[PDB]
Amino acid sequence: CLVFTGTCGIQHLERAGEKLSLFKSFYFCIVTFSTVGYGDVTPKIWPSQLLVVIMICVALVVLPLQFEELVYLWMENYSR
Amino acid sequence: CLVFTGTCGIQHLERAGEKLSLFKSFYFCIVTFSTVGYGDVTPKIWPSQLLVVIMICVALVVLPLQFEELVYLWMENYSR
Amino acid sequence: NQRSSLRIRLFNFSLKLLTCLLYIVRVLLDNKINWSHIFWVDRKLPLWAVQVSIALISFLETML
Repeated sequence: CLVFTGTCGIQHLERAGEKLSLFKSFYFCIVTFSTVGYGDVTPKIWPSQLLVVIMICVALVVLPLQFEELVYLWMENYSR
Repeated sequence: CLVFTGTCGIQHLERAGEKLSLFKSFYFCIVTFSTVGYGDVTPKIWPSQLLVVIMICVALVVLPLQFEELVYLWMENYSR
Repeated sequence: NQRSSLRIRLFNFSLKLLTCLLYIVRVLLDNKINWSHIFWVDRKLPLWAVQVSIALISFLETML
């Protein structure tokens, strides 16, 4: 759900400077949350940077809390 | 607090080579501690590199100790 | 004391907020390896005077 929100806002803002497609934006978004950091496709606008920072900040809030909640259940039968 | 210190020193040093703004520096600093590694905005000076290395070194000291201290409390009522 | 100890820490806290936030404003107005732009930097005179007064209070807070 957070992947879709990033691809929307960045691509929508990128119409002002360097028109990225959905294919090119989805590449950029999933790269930023996986924490590779290619930076071949980049935000080159005042609000585009402002969003992409917030995407990474919101990612820093979510990702570690979801991995910890998964391993919490993972620590603690015959099928039909 | 460490985010503000990086944006100060790098931007202040960057006046010698390629004048970055506070908006552009805050993008670069929060990217380096999140560990994405865009490198679209970069330090192009002898002391600017020297600081940015120390920012990442000081980040390697802090970040893992704060996450471990948080999960230490997280492991271990009715409101008014 | 519990009340008075909480006030002096609030004063030392909120003083150090001002110096950092004042540093943001002077950077917004000011504009080979150049050490001219690194150390010799024309900081604003009215915003300098407030940073000195906060420094004198916090220097005396450490003295007390």
